[PDB]
Amino acid sequence: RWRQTWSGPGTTKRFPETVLARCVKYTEIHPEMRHVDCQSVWDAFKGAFISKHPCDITEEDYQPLMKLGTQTVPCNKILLWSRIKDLAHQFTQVQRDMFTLEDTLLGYLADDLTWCGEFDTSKINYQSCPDWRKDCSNNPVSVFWKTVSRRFAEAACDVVHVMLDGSRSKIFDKDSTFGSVEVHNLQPEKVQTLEAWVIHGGREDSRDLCQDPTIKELESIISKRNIQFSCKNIYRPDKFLQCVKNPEDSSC
Ligand SMILES: O=c1c2ncn3c2ncn1[C@@H]1O[C@H](COP(=O)(O)OP(=O)(O)OCC2O[C@@H]3[C@H](O)C2O)[C@@H](O)[C@H]1O
Repeated sequence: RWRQTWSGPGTTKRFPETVLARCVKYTEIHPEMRHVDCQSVWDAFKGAFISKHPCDITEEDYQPLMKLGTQTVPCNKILLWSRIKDLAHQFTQVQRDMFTLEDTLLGYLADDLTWCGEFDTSKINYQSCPDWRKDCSNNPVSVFWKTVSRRFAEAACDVVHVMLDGSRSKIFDKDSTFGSVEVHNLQPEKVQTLEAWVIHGGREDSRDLCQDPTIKELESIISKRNIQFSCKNIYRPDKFLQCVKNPEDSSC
């Protein structure tokens, strides 16, 4: 108890109750998910990781949950993001111009949560969970997000948008979920353009970050997939959000 088994934070307190509650809330608000049996969803979620070694999780483990979580998303209004989720969420909340993964049942259920079990016992581990870096990448949380992010990217069509954090050292990071999963799962048959919005943090007079080497890398990767690339700087994210809320404004 002075040393834990794994290097990462343990399962979020009251995990089962939280997931169940989020599912009830989601299905009450969103009419197309109004029929989903939230007990069945919890049962499937549990089944993915309980009694399993938390370094031996596979995408197959989550297939029952994926099935129950089946959901149509407007394919042309998807917003992806990397390392900038708060702005992405504040943006979509104004008038639902776009949808992030957290606007789907499954993304909503898991957002900000951590979970894992133990091999050959049905107990949730509230003490520690595997860290992706130090322990193992095939852990319940990591495998969940890769699985759901892949399916989300596969559903996209027309123009897909991505918000990137321009204050980061690597504005586009090939090791992120966006860069390692979503970019490679957009379907060129369906997706016309990927448009990146590079969000400035250098506050109030800055460079053209669409010329950043990592952005040029992203452009190259997506161009070679037969998808067009566009990029825009958002210099003042505060002004941006205000203009979204009230486009009837002088600077907007
Ligand atoms: O929606 C989430 C999400 N919500 C919560 N999380 C998500 N990860 C990926 N996604 C999807 O991938 C990207 C973001 O992942 P990232 O590039 O690793 O950013 P990031 O590096 O900010 O993501 C950190 C992060 O936070 C958890 C997940 O455990 C994880 O790796 C988005 O486009 C989403 O569609």
